[PDB]
Amino acid sequence: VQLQESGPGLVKPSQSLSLTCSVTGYSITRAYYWNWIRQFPGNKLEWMGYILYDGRSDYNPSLKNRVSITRDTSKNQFFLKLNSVTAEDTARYYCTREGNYRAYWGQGTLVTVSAAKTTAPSVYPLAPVCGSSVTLGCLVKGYFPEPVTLTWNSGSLSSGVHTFPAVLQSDLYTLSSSVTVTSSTWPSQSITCNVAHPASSTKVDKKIEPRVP
Amino acid sequence: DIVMTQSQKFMSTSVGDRVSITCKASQNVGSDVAWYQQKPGQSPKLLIYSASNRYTGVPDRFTGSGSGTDFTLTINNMKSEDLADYFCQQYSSYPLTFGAGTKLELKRADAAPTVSIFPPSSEQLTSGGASVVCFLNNFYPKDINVKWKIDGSERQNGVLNSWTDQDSKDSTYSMSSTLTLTKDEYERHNSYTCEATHKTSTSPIVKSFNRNE
Amino acid sequence: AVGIGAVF
Repeated sequence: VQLQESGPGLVKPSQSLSLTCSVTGYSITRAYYWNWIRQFPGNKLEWMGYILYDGRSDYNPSLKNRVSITRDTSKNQFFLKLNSVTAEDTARYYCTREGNYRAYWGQGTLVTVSAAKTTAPSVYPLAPVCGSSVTLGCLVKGYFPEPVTLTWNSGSLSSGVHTFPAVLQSDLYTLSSSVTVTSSTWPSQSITCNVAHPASSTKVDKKIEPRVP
Repeated sequence: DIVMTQSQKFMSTSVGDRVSITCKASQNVGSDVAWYQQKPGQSPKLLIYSASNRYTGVPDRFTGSGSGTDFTLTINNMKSEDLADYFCQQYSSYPLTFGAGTKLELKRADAAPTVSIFPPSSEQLTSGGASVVCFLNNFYPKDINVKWKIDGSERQNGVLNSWTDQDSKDSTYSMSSTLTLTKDEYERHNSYTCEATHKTSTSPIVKSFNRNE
Repeated sequence: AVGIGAVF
């Protein structure tokens, strides 16, 4: 079985969060428990509820009457609706299939509950100050919400990379990444950081240029 | 609300050592307990089911046992690929409940960081901002002090520090430190220094530049 | 006997 979560990654407080789980490789009316489970910042896991193959559903009492799980058997999808969300509902949302001593999980999808507006990042190249190796960097500043993806030379540069988790400063996120190459590689060979921010439909490719003496 | 309490949140280990994680259930759950492994950037993966049974593909070095209110996951001969967060789960009754999770760390020989400093990019300065970045790469242990100095005087306001997860390849950490200041303050001062104080030396690693450059 | 432990 394969499970894939989808839906908006930013929801305004007090409004409703809806996510879809698309299932392939198995029928959601055939067997097992089909669950929503979320993971908070700090990694705590909470089981939200299930819909059974027969369409019965049940929920974690911690969610009050806020939660409803629903399904489309023609599309083989099941759905989460969580009403009246607050910041404490920010989490990565997973769907799972459980039974017969098997557990399959989706990759999850992040949902941020905030009133702040989607903001695209600025991408700054970090060239060395004007050794056997040279370290370059990319600074991604002032975006919202998570996530961004960052690669070097379209992914072909992977070894020697460190990408640092984003942190929220003011209302906005900042992320950075470094890459280390042999000293004769750059600048003669091009090194570009590729930054994608799906929420703002941003795709930027920043070449790291040497500084001027 | 069956509460699953895990022993300790963080455990340090060495490659080749046995490590045991424990989970104590508030009520009697019988054998109905699963252990999950979660690596960074991945969904949790079932490891042990029915308290003693390795799931498909799980290596023989993983064992689990226990009944009643007491359960243990055992790593025999820890490997670097076992760096992860582990969570116990009870499926005796709904709601499903997880332990708080235990993070494993690997011990390794102390390693001093390789430190690189980056002045603001011309692009950031042209747009009216200024950020100074210091990368501290491939060090151990994790606790490192970075201090920023502007014309010799310490600045802790506007500093954002982000660590990677421990790298299973070499058991090191890296971290980025970003000092953000107004461009007009940036242009009022000459020297910019990041100083790394780490248990690997009594003297800090200093990287500096002067705006004159 | 629920979740992964339920038989189907």
